[PDB]
Amino acid sequence: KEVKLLLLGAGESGKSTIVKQMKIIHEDGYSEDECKQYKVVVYSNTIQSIIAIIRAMGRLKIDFGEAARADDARQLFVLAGSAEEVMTPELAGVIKRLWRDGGVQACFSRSREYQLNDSASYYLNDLDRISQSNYIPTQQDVLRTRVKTTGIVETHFTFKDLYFKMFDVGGQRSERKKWIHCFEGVTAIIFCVALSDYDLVLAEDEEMNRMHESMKLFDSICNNKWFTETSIILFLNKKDLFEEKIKRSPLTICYPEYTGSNTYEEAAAYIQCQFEDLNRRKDTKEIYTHFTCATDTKNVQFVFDAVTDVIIKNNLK
Amino acid sequence: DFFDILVKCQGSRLDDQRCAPP
Ligand SMILES: Nc1nc2c(ncn2[C@@H]2O[C@H](COP(=O)(O)OP(=O)(O)O)[C@@H](O)[C@H]2O)c(=O)[nH]1
Repeated sequence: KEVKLLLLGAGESGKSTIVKQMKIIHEDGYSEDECKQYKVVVYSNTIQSIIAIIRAMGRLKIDFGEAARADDARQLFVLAGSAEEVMTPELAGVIKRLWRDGGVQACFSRSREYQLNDSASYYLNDLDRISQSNYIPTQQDVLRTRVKTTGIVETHFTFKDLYFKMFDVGGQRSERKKWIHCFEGVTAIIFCVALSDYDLVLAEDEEMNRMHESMKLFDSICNNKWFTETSIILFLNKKDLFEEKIKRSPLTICYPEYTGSNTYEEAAAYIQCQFEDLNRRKDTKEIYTHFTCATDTKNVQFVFDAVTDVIIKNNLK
Repeated sequence: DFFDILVKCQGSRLDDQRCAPP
């Protein structure tokens, strides 16, 4: 029998990352040729990240430690296309010096007040490793790659004697046909949520914080009369970043009515509760919640295994 | 109504800090 899996959830919730992970686990994974191909992509993402932090330093008015580093920035924008083919030791030197600066790190520590991708620090901390001329990207490096998507992402595989077709939709209604067929005859829906976005500052183009957006979307999905026969699976992803953040920034930011303590456990419980509470068919429809970290291949392997077993058990009735 | 919600909340994917596929 065939299984149609549909990944939904806001941007930056780990869907593409989940897909890549699937390619690693149940398929052969990424070969050395492909790994070689993604090099330029890695360099690019690294650069775009550090640049983004730099431009972000402006709007917040954040002064450097030692002023000299300023010159590097000027040089940076010129060398920004120098990696479009291999990183110059001069360029890698620039990035190193910049990432070493304390003010830049203060901005990075204040990354909630703007928009910084979550694959930044990964690439920036492992700079020395990738700035070598003979560098070949690891599978984990490829996992953290950020690729602009234009169409519908699809991947298929065989596992536990079952045929899985998994769809990531994205946003392009440039394709208005097949796009919709991705919502047709779905076995189960996997809604992804970035927990770490609880403390994000309200952008000027938002009417409600990102978490409440994810909530509204979920509300619209669960209680949609078209998925009555569809199993709903919730991935509260980015649990690691959540755990790190929750020590310092309170949940009251996201939910002002929250009375509990700021322990990871109790907080996460409150979030999960908040999402699950939106199901206006609690009797008929149950929701399958998991706390994931899509960058941890092992974790994803286990979670997906368990989900699969759930589906099989549902198939025997 | 569902679809306009879908798009009203999705596409904010940070297309900068993101490069073109190989
Ligand atoms: N540290 C950490 N990073 C994550 C996690 N999940 C996703 N990311 C990162 O978040 C970035 C954006 O995720 P993405 O795949 O674009 O999610 P999508 O927008 O739904 O497709 C990726 O570069 C991932 O490396 C997580 O659990 N922990």
